[PDB]
Amino acid sequence: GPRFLKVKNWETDVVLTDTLHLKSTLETGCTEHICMGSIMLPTRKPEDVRTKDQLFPLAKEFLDQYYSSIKRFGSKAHMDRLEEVNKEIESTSTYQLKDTELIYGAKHAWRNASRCVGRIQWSKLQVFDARDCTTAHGMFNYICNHVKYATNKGNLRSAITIFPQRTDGKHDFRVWNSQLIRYAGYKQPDGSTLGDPANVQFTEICIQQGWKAPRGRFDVLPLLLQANGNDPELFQIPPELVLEVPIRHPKFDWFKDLGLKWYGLPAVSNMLLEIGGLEFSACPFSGWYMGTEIGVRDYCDNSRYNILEEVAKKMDLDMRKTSSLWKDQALVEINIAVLYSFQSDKVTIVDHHSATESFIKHMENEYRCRGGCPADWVWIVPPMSGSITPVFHQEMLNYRLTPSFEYQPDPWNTHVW
Amino acid sequence: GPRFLKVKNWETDVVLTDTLHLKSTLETGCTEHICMGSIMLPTRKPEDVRTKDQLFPLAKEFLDQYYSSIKRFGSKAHMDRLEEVNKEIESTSTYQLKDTELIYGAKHAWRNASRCVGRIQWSKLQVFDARDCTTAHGMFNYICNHVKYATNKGNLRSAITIFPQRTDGKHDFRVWNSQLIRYAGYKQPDGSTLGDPANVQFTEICIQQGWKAPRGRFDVLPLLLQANGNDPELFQIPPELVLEVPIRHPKFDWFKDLGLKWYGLPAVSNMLLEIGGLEFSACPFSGWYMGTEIGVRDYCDNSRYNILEEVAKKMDLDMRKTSSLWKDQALVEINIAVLYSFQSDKVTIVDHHSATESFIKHMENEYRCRGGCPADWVWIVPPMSGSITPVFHQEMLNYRLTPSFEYQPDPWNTHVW
Ligand code: HEM
Ligand code: HEM
Ligand SMILES: C[C@H](O)[C@H](O)[C@H]1CNc2nc(N)[nH]c(=O)c2N1
Ligand SMILES: C[C@H](O)[C@H](O)[C@H]1CNc2nc(N)[nH]c(=O)c2N1
Ligand SMILES: [Zn+2]
Repeated sequence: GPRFLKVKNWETDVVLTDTLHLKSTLETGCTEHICMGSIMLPTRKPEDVRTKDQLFPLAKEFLDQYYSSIKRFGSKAHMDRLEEVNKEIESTSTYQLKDTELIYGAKHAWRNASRCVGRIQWSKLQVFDARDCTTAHGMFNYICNHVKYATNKGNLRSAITIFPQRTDGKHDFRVWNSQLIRYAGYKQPDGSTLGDPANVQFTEICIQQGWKAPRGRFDVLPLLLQANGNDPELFQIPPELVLEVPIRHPKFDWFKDLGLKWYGLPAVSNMLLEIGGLEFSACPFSGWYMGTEIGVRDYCDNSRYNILEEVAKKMDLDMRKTSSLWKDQALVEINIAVLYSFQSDKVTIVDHHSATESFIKHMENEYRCRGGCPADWVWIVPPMSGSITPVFHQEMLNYRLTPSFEYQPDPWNTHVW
Repeated sequence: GPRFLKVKNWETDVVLTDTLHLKSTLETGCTEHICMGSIMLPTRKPEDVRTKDQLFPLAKEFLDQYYSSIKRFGSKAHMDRLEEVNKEIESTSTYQLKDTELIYGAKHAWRNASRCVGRIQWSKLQVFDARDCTTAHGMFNYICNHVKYATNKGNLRSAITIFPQRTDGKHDFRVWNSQLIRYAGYKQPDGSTLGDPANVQFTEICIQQGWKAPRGRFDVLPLLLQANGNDPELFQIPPELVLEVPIRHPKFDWFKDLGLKWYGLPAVSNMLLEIGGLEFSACPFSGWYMGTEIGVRDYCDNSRYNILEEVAKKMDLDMRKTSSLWKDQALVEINIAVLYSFQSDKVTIVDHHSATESFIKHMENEYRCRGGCPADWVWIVPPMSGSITPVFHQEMLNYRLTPSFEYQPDPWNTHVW
């Protein structure tokens, strides 16, 4: 309250002192009188994007941070690089990051992702430099290697692939897909929706672009890639590269008849990675699933597959009134299966209990070595059984540190010719 | 973003415009660069409490609000009351609220409780004026009537009992208990803890004050009441007034052997109610339980009864690794029983599904008639199955409106003689 902020865990009484929040460079969207802590989404006006004049301050901020990290703040190399980048900016209206800085930048962007519970792994990130890429077909190749390297035959590995930074002319690179691997969604005029409802619009775009949709329940969508600002091009991901897992239950043999399956590689590909002021509008990244993402959100959200109803009658659950908590029951079994299935097929996965416990272990390490750890409680607490996971009882300070990942508008909303 | 704030429901796409946040008078604890949205707890320095000079502005703020509510802002009655209260304050260094203002004040304090999911009922509040009370025995009688009126033989009714306001000498009134009805907690030097661990310290205080503890698992604690600032006095609540419910399962007949029971009346009694600047440090209030409060928090929290383990072996659940989600399974059954039991015993209760659905219906009504509804997502989303309740997907603006309920320090931490 007075000087430095404290966070307490109401299950263990542990109190931690936070000093890192003072490093905040971005705004939370909150004010002294309002809290937007549960708000999902808290170009430009002058130029189409950032400006050469405002770039160097942001570059200096990162470099200074960078050289401090390696304990060489104010050294020749540090002072030299600074002048060096100052020159590049004046000359070209931008600058290129060294390989080592790009790696530090990406890892720390992950370390600063307040909404990610899997941050105990932030330092094992494998960075793939795709800054020399120039065409969509080029992007496709870099993405295929990512998936193959990341999937690693079920023994998942964290990785991110960074494409060319945004500029002032050559346009930018974008993976139009929200995730590298996702299923299509079809809406019959019958009101019903075959597949993922969250992907209906994107699917419609793929079909208008020539995609010959198979009209199935679990049809993997084709990559829609944009390079150097040109029209996006369709690419089928090599099915041989897409590791999938059929969902069965370790007790209910009737579960398999639901005909459920999910892909093992979660790869977010619509976010923007910012480092030293440079904007990488194409930086697909991936780690591994936490069971609830699939069992709860993907399968049970009313707006998603919404299979609770279907899974309810199968169990013969009392669906007269919610008081029977049939929904709650159907929910647990679905998540037991998802975890059981992945673990049988030897595909990397983590249950919400081990995941949250690890995040807690991470928070403490960070408070000890870094003086804090920005965390978004609303995103960190699992979408089920929140109360019985260690993070529900953990107070969390949320703030924006840089480098960082950010949201960006969907490209099809402003693409031409 | 630009002018007025918007909130969107990501499950229905519904977007609501919030204008009520501009009515914020208190601070959230958040800044443009930090979010304390998950912080539990975000006297005085000069005087022991508030001051006569700062009281009239706060009184005027409330009265103005009050007369606006009844559509008579700026009328004779309004202007007269204002001058009238201005006089009382100068003369006595405080003022007395009219009955009608106290009622409006208490109902709106509830309407403004951002952390309460049961707010669709805010207008049916029954206010019991206990401002003439002067002694602890007097408090005991007012509390017994509250419980009896509130319990209503299982057909619960919302109510609050307001004791004398804080002053500058005659000291203040406090119900030392966190809740009117709660169970004791005993800590054997064997490390084990019989009863509610959250009540161990309070229990120890009751015993030092003369309470002859029965040393049982579900021993209702004696009321510890403080009046006019005197030492607190012990009172046994009439067992005949304490409605209890034995916990059984509608399917698992072995559940009853766990020997579980809980009380049907949840009554918070350690909060402070502030209206027009007046502070009521003793205002026990009550409504009815939402199943999860008991089934999840009271029974399953590691720091509470923590009966998951015990309930695990009974079910013969696979407790080799959390991946089996045995905890999650034990959790659902426990909550099915709690709800089943209360509904069998005809004691009012609400499941998290109907509760959250009603809160959503309430938010929309408020946005329509009041222009908004402050809500604390972190408290509104249930401690289990969050994702499948409508509120998980509902963005919520949090802000502090007055009148309101506030936290206060525990009295035993500063009581003398
Ligand atoms: C190693 C395994 C990892 C696990 C288990 C993990 C887990 C999670 C979970 C459960 C979420 C919630 C996503 C949602 O609800 O939509 C999340 C969010 C996020 N994770 Fe991690 N993560 C991992 C790897 C990664 C990697 C490789 C990066 C980047 C280097 C990263 C960046 C983020 C970001 C930025 C978000 C926010 C996404 C958004 O706001 O849409 N994560 N993560
Ligand atoms: C009519 C039935 C009601 C229901 C179902 C209901 C439900 C809830 C729930 C589930 C919580 C969470 C408590 C916790 O997790 O500790 C809560 C908090 C709260 N409710 Fe309500 N409530 C009701 C009546 C009342 C009444 C009568 C008042 C006052 C007039 C009120 C004031 C509050 C306040 C101030 C909190 C916050 C308590 C704290 O921060 O410790 N509620 N309520
Ligand atoms: C740390 C965190 O704020 C704390 O555990 C909160 C979370 N949400 C809650 N929500 C409700 N209804 N009740 C609580 O006691 C809590 N505890
Ligand atoms: C409205 C609210 O912010 C939204 O539903 C949030 C809540 N918490 C979440 N948490 C995670 N991990 N992922 C999500 O998509 C969400 N959705
Ligand atoms: Zn906030």
